[PDB]
Amino acid sequence: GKALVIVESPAKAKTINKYLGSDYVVKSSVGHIRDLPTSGSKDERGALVNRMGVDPWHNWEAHYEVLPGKEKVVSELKQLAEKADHIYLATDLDREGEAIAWHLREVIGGDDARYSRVVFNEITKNAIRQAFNKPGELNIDRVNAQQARRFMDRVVGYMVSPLLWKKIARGLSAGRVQSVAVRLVVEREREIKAFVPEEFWEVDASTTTPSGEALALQVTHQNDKPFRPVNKEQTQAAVSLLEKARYSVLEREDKPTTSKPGAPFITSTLQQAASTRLGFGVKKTMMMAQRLYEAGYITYMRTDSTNLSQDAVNMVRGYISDNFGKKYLPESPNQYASKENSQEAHEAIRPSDVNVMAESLKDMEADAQKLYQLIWRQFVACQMTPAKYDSTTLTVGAGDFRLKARGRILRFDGWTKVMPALRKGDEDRILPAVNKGDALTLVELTPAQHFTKPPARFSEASLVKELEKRGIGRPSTYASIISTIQDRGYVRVENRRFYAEKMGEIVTDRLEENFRELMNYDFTAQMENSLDQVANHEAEWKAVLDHFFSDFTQQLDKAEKDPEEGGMRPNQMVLTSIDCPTCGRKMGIRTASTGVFLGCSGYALPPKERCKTTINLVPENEVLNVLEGEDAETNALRAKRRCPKCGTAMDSYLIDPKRKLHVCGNNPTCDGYEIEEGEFRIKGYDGPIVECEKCGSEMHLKMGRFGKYMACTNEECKNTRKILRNGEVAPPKEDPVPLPELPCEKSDAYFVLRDGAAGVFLAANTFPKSRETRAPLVEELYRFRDRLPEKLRYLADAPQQDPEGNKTMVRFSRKTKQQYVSSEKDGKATGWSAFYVDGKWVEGKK
Amino acid sequence: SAAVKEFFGSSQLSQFMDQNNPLSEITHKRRISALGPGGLTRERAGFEV
Amino acid sequence: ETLRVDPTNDRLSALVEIYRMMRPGEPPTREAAESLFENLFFSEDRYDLS
Amino acid sequence: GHIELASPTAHIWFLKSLPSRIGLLLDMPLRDIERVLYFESYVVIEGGMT
DNA sequence: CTCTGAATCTCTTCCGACGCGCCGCGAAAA
RNA sequence: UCCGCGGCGCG
DNA sequence: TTTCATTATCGGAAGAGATTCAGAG
Ligand SMILES: [Zn+2]
Ligand SMILES: [Zn+2]
Ligand SMILES: [Zn+2]
Repeated sequence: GKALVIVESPAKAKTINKYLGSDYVVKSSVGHIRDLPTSGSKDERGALVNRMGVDPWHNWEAHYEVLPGKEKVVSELKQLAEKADHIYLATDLDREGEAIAWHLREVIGGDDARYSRVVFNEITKNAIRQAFNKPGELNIDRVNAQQARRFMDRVVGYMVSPLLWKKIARGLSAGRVQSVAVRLVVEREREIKAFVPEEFWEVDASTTTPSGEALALQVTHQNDKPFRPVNKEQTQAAVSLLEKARYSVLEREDKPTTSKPGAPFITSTLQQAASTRLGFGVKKTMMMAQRLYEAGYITYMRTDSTNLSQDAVNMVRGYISDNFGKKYLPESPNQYASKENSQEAHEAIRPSDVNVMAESLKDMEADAQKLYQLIWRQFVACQMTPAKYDSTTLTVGAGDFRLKARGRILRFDGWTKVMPALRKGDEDRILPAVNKGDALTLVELTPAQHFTKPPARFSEASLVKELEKRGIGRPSTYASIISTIQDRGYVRVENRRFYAEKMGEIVTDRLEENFRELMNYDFTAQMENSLDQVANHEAEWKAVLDHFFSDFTQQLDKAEKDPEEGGMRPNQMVLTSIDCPTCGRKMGIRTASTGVFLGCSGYALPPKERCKTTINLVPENEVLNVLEGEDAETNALRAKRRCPKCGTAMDSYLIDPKRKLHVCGNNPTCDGYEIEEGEFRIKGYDGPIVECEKCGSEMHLKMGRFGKYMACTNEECKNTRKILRNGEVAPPKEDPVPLPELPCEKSDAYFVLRDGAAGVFLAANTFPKSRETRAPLVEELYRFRDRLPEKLRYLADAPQQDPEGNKTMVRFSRKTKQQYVSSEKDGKATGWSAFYVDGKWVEGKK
Repeated sequence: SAAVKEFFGSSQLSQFMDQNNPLSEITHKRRISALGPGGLTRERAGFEV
Repeated sequence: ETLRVDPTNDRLSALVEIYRMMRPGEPPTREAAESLFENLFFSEDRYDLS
Repeated sequence: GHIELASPTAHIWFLKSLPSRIGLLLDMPLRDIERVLYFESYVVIEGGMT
């Protein structure tokens, strides 16, 4: 009669509808419709299990809920499911798609007959027709695995976070895999700061053949030992001895070489490639990949399988045979093996139709065209004939010294043709055809000085590579790990490189000390493997959840105790010699979620003797020189002072335009501090950058009695914005107007009226706690028209009710950056709108 | 109308009706040709046809 | 012998070949190739044996 | 009379009459040069060390 | 096992009397 | 009016 | 005073050019 197909994306809905036709209706169920509770809408344990929804002691009883704005979509889905005869759950291949399909089946009801689980790797006529010829049942095991993961992460977050608030600082968060990623970054930071760049020199030689060709070589042995002078004088002596000596080509080596393409990309490989070639990080890469998949041009972008369908292989082999021809075929397909634990049922990330060139993607933004070009190029490259190089190696001897050249010359190019290198390498040159035992004539020689490379910093893609190596997280997780480590304030990313905040070090050390089992890489990997076993149906979800929860609760109940008992150590203050501008006292070095700062011990004294004066630790932001290449990090390490008490490097902060402060890397475990004088261009407060809408000057982030505000450096302008729960900074501060007469409804608060680029909106006076917002009605504004600032008055003039007598709400037309008024019935738009045009309000069908 | 008019006026198989004598009338109306659209051209008709 | 000589190995490759044959100078494409083939031979839109 | 062309334009005869006189003047095949002259590819004059 | 040359295949081009006679009819350009 | 194209026959 | 993810908003002949099999290295 009329089948219903349910899908998570509206663009997936439009695309699958192109192939399904009139016998089917397709509906988009945008995101997770059902979930565990999120807002406030032995009694401490009772309140904890209510806030969690999950009760670990009462056998995992979960108390799922439907989130605000989902009720309309749930009602539409239910109405369509009542109209339909058979329901087709067409979520993506992975667990999350199974958990969405489960929530859909459970909300809509009638399980035993009225559901089919559709499964397709690409949104195309043949794949869809084959999937609808043979749909499955809902894989409940994978749903259970996803629920187990979610329950673990909520258990750890909600149980740990109050502990960290009590011991260390309010406004911390924690997470199972997140904390282990932070541990990785902090360990690399400690390796970097505790490293010494040594000094080695190298010599380079310039030579001409009897045939007048020219050759350049590098010098690598003295006295049959490795040539590695330690100082300048030694290098100059070596250069002298070299110049005096006479050179001959005692060694002539030659050999063919063959080079092959990489595998078609898995998600981690795609992120690494997009970072290295195009500069896209993780978020942009996965957003554009999701768009390309939803448009239909590429296969699903969450995969760890390198496998390819026979259809794909035949298509690409046809393309190569037609365009390139037989030399680049080659004789048989290039196989690639993924991990034995990989989702080998999945495909790689490949084009859906190899003939669609990136330029043809009319509806994709240019960055997405570039990403598609990368996917296409890799897919074509993987199956072609490997390339062919011939290689020459030369060694030349003079006195106590031997010096070497290596060069390769390229003679078949097949995979390199489609997928060229970014730049020529050091061996991508032509050594002249000197004979065996040839002679050489000599040109003047150059020394070079180089420093030992530290254990160099990880970027987003290299951190994803490290996680993939250890087995922490999975293809679906990686983007969430990389985002959440930043959002939670333990790690910051700058110069496309990862840097670890002092608070991340504190939390890492505390969590390692107290929760050693949770933070150990092996136990994280074993947990991920056990979730994979659950998805296999090798294990029982509730079982492993119970085992985890028992261990975690043991460690928590140990950790809660006093520090003399051995419980989690509280926050700590490292004193130094500095005069508090408010009392002169010695001053100590402190870490907050905002950063690292200088505090006066009177903060710990009761009101009578309390001192709230604080100083910002404006840091010397490391400015890595891109032109120094690999040197750039080494010289940064060289730039740092070294602590007197230990080898660990020191990190640098500005306290006055006259004074600067050095602090040891192992602070507060190490108590070394140094203070230095000089003419310094101090910022007063350092951190993020923001541009003042009222004067265009730089604007900077500052802390005080109300937490964190944002304030503009121009002394003639005091324009200040403010931080808010889930955004970089609030919109232009102009006339925030309070109303006591509008009550909130989910909370006891009262409503306030606010302006910004988003529009004009009502928001609740305890905003970080209430977080309740709704658009104003026109009649509301009219009721409080005297309060409205002079400009906003026009909105109160607007027509309060539509021609049907429905009621009207005030909306921002982002495409045209103007307010308009619109009416809704049953919560759907009536399709009526009125706009402001030259002092008048004009109204009609939308 | 344009298609009908063009077929009846300009098509190769709508030639002038010759009216010398009634025998001409009959033999012209009863004539059966292999030329025209979809047929074959004069300059390529071999002896086999 | 014909099966020993045809470069093609599946339905898609043959469709690509026929597209490449009947219209030079334009890129092959799954949907367009399928559409022109079906409307050219197995549809009354363009073909009719009276 | 005469007409000046905003863009220099080649002759059809020497371009297409087999054998292509311009083609034999160069070492280029005739196909790539004709697709060039209808503006579907560039031609390169060297300077430097690519 | 690979590379080059030679030979065939595939495509493109050119062209099939000539002299009349007769008939009709041009246009999204003005 | 003198231009061009298509069809038909004659030798 | 809070902490959790993860969304998706005509026939024949000749000439030139291109791909194919056979011989040498
Ligand atoms: Zn003080
Ligand atoms: Zn130290
Ligand atoms: Zn300002």
